Amino acid sequence: VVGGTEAQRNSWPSQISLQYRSGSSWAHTCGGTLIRQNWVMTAAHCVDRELTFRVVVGEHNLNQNNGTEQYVGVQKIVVHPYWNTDDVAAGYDIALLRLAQSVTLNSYVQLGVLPRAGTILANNSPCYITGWGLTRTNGQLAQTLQQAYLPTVDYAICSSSSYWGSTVKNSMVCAGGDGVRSGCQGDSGGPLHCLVNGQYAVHGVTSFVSRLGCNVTRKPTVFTRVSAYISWINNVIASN
Amino acid sequence: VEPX
Ligand SMILES: [Ca+2]
Repeated sequence: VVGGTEAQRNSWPSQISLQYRSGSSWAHTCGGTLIRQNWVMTAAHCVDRELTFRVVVGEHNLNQNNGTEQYVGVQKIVVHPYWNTDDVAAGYDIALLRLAQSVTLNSYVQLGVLPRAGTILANNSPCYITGWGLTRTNGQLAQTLQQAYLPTVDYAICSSSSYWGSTVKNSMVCAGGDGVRSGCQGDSGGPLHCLVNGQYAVHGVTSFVSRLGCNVTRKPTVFTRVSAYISWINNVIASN
Repeated sequence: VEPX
């Protein structure tokens, strides 16, 4: 997250850190949202690599013991059948991870609230992106969870020539684009929390940013629109 | 496009 602020320890309990085994240790690669005690929602591009993944819930500082973490292996990965690694702009950048064990819920580990199917946010709706992603374009991961206020940019505007053009689809949510705040590498797969009817719900799964940089004016961060996949999500969980 |  570029241009973010450090999140409070218990502000985003559904946020998870998806890590892969690197040598004798683990490395954070993406974010995700805990949606069931044994299911995590993340981006499909996060799991394209044939790596060994683990999920960490109740995480705050990637480099120090917080006394609230729970580590669990990923038992099964279900990527959306229409996902094409060579075409992120086509959409379907979503995957569900079934955890080897069901995590324990508490103040630091909670299920993310998903929006009602088909829900579309009005332009400039209040949302926060959270993650441990790069704090600057071509920079380094944050040590502590970051959050950045990123108001949505509706489809009409986001798909205009000045913005993303045909690159963005209606199956996506755009947010930010002010040139200062944005998601960045390492935030992928994480949540876009938007306040609706007094309750924050996860409306987006961080998908992509501009090849020119993370915080680029008129190139808002693009997320997979969760409300477009409610049936798919329910179908996967019910069948696994 | 840049998957992040
Ligand atoms: Ca920690």
